[PDB]
Amino acid sequence: LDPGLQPGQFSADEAGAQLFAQSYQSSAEQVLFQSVAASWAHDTNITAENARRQEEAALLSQEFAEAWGQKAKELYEPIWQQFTDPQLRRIIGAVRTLGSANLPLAKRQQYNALLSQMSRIYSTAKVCLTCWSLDPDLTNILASSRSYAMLLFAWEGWHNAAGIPLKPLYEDFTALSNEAYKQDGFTDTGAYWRSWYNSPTFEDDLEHLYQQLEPLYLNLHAFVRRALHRRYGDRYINLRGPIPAHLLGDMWAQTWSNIYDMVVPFPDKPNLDVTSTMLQQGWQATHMFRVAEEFFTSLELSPMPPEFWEGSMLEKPADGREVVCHASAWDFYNRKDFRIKQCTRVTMEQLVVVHHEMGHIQYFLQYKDLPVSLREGANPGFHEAIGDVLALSVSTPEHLHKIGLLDRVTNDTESDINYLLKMALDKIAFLPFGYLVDQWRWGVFSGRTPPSRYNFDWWYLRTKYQGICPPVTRNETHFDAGAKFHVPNVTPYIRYFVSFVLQFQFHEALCKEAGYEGPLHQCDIYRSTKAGAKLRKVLRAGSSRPWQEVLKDMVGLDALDAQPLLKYFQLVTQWLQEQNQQNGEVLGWPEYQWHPPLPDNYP
Ligand SMILES: *[C@@H]1O[C@H](CO[C@@H]2O[C@@H](C)[C@@H](O)[C@@H](O)[C@@H]2O)[C@@H](O[C@@H]2O[C@H](CO)[C@@H](O[C@@H]3O[C@H](CO)[C@@H](O)[C@H](O)[C@@H]3O)[C@H](O)[C@H]2NC(C)=O)[C@H](O)[C@H]1NC(C)=O
Ligand SMILES: C[C@H](N[C@H](C(=O)O)[C@@H]1CCCN1C(=O)[C@@H](N)CC(=O)O)C(=O)N1CCC[C@H]1C(=O)O
Ligand SMILES: *[C@@H]1O[C@H](CO)[C@@H](O[C@@H]2O[C@H](CO)[C@@H](O)[C@H](O)[C@H]2NC(C)=O)[C@H](O)[C@H]1NC(C)=O
Ligand SMILES: *[C@@H]1O[C@H](CO[C@@H]2O[C@@H](C)[C@@H](O)[C@@H](O)[C@@H]2O)[C@@H](O)[C@H](O)[C@H]1NC(C)=O
Ligand SMILES: [Ca+2]
Ligand SMILES: [Cl-]
Ligand SMILES: [Zn+2]
Repeated sequence: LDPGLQPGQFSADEAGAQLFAQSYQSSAEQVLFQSVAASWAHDTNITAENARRQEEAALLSQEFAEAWGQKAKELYEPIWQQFTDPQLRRIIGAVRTLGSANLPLAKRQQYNALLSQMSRIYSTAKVCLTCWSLDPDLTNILASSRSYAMLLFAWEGWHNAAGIPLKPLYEDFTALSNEAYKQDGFTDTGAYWRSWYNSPTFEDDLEHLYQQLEPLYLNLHAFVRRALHRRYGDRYINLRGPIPAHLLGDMWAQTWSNIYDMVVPFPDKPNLDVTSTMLQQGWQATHMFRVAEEFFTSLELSPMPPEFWEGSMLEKPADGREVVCHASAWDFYNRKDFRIKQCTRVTMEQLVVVHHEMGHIQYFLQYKDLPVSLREGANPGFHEAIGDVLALSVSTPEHLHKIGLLDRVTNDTESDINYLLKMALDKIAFLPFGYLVDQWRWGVFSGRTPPSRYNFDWWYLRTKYQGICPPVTRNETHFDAGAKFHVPNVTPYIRYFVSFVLQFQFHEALCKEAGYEGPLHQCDIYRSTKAGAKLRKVLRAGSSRPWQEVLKDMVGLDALDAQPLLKYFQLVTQWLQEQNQQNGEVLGWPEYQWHPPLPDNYP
């Protein structure tokens, strides 16, 4: 560790810890910057040399974290929890958590190499017939093909190509991760991840939320299943069994927006799939990012800085480079460099992803002057919700008309049902998937799910919650959890379930602050500077205060609550129940063992 980056001495009291935290701040920004920069160089240019450089940067980060972590415990272990300054407690509490820096050198190097190899495997996997990549080739197949056989080839090809080689690395990663966090006092890595929410009843509270939401999903599922049956027939769709996992428009069946044309109940109302109009009008990636920015500035939030426009990667490179295409937002921890890396495609769903990522950037901009340990969301679900809340306003038929994507305007019951059904295909279909991913991972970290049951327990949960089945037989050579980005890239997932509930609480509060008095699902907070100011107070807080209190200041309640989501969807919830009843549907999938047959002469 360079001399300028090492911790000195400080007195063993609160006045000293304050000076300790200020000296830490200075050197942490340098160490974090070099680590984020090396990660950027690799993720926009996957090469063996760039991976080597990223591993060396990660090792330096661990050396820094150990030195300052050990100094914090040396001086403050018996007194930090009684400090008067609540922000200083949170800073010291974070610095004394070493994570992977608890491992000995040889195991640190093994850990860093596993992260690098798992990332490379996921983002360079191909399906060959001449080879298709996930983004854009396989993505476009899953969204627009209606050939059962072509969808099956793409789904099976991707899951085999990405998942099978990841499994031995993921086993080794799990054991090293658990060994590291056991030294911080956690029973396993999952217990450390859940601790970020500072709620002793976290798992029960989530289960109670899902009980309120499940009927809405069961009814959307049965309605969509019926539509698929009319197109694919009784051989490939069982009206009392799970839906084949490759027929819902998306590689993970996690958002169903791309099958809207098969389910839309009132098709002579205005056409809400505005992707065609974006194409017809010549929208490109940079248009999409500028339109998102202007929503933020309409609220008197910050524009994107020059450093963002000069540094970001907003299209997939055409120069034969391998990149990580999965969209992401970047804080370089120097209060100046902020970027997005996205292989942007011209579609309405991608316009929503652009808003999602710009919400992350806006948080970074607003909390950049806090101490580095407090530059995070009040909890991770807050960070995930910011951009989605603004996109709820952008998606409204009224707002799409204002930006030239919907010429005709209607305000009637049929048009509302169309809109709420389209929104449900995104927000309601996702809920079981958002909930189940970390149930799977918590069981792997705790040891309830050993390697011998990775795929058995994954498909148990996929069927239990989403009501889908794999369209070809799977066994424990397959590792289908690994074919989802966040698993090999070690990103937690329960934050997205939390976000999809929270964003409707945020929306209701901002709409009220803006003075809006119509139906919640027709609110558009565009140009509301009062709503902007309420949101800004959240963003500028970072993690300096307990999330329960920040939430109470914003929405008037100190807990997650499903009521605003239920209020938003109420009209289509009622309508779908009526339709399924009149159609005589069975809600659920009691033929839980059913799988579809293979196509004749496949492949
Ligand atoms: C689409 O249309 C709805 C429904 O409008 C209502 O029903 C129609 C059949 C007509 O009879 C309309 O004249 C009638 O308003 C609109 O929702 C309605 O918005 C108005 C405000 O613009 C609401 O009135 C307010 O209600 C609050 C109390 O909640 C009072 O304090 C206010 O003084 C004011 O009276 C009305 O409650 C609301 N109705 C419903 C069912 O939500 C909606 O605004 C419109 N959408 C667009 C984009 O124009
Ligand atoms: C498209 C989105 N990409 C993630 C996100 O933006 O959350 C990326 C990859 C993992 C983290 N991440 C970041 O950008 C972080 N750096 C943010 C931060 O540091 O706070 C994604 O995975 N989403 C969108 C909703 C559903 C879910 C999905 O598509 O499965
Ligand atoms: C992708 O990364 C490679 C390194 O892995 C870069 O290659 C270097 O390019 C510079 C150009 O100024 C040369 O001076 C180095 O000798 C190259 N290194 C190696 C190992 O070949 C490459 O430039 C990067 N590509 C892009 C587009 O950034
Ligand atoms: C696991 O599955 C592997 C490949 O899938 C199999 O081959 C296709 C063509 C179908 O027969 C499908 O039903 C099978 O699952 C096999 O290579 C492998 O031997 C299977 N078993 C084990 C223990 O790996
Ligand atoms: Ca981050
Ligand atoms: Cl999380
Ligand atoms: Zn996000």
